[PDB]
Amino acid sequence: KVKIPEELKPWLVDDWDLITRQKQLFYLPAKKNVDSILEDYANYKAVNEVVAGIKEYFNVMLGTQLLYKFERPQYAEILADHPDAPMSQVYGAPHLLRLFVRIGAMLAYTPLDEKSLALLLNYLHDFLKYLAKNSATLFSASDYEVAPPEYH
Amino acid sequence: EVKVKIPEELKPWLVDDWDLITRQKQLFYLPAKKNVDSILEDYANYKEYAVNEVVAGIKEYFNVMLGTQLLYKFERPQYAEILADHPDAPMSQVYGAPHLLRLFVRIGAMLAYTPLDEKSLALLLNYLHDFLKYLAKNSATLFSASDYEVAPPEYHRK
Repeated sequence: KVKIPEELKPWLVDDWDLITRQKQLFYLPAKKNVDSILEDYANYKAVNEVVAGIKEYFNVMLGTQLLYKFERPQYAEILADHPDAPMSQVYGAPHLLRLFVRIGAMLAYTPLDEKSLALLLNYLHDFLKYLAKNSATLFSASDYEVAPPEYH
Repeated sequence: EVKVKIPEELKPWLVDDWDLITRQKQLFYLPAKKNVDSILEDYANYKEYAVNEVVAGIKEYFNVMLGTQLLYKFERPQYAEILADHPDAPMSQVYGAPHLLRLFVRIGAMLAYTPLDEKSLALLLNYLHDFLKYLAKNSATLFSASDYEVAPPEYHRK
């Protein structure tokens, strides 16, 4: 399985709290989108294959599996404008994190080639360890804003 | 994109499905009498470790791809409504065969990104084609225009 770093669990709750309880939304478009984040993990240092896979799944799974019910309308709006715009360019770090908790199953045929699964698993965990190390800069309530009384 | 060959038998239905929706403006009756979960189970009962991995995988991709990849524009409001009503139900529990089939014309792009080596990839594709053979074999039952109805007056204006 994909173990989430302990250091990142509290953020997972704060993320859920900001959206779900405080009725706030992550600032869209993102100032530090998924693309940017993946590009930095890459340069830091195949990785290319890893970064592409993460992006593709994110682009498919956001909108379908990574949004809380309170964020749907906000999502409908970004699409309302550009229905073909990439999601990995609009959203940021918190949503990228959500992917890893909703990917443990979305990594589906891999269990077949146990040797590859291990490898891939190794890279996902390392990337996760990367996010964990940089939590300070990546996950912050500063990137969230209260939703307009209209949004409701 | 990884090449997933669609059984010739099923190609005409693919056009009919597209027509029913985008031309005739009909909708697949949604609480599906025979859902993706049901179908996947029938296949499994029909036929292993690989079989169980393939079925579970198909379901995961369906639930992850429906909504953003498998719907024609005219079906989006129906989907949004389904989502508002049942936020806890996986799409494989709501949708049926026609949509399950659409998954196979789009799944190849996703496979393009996978750590499965050559042999393992080959094995996956052989099983995906085996599943398709199963749908084709049961086409008269699984794919029917009779499961579609003209969308209500209220629907078009959405």
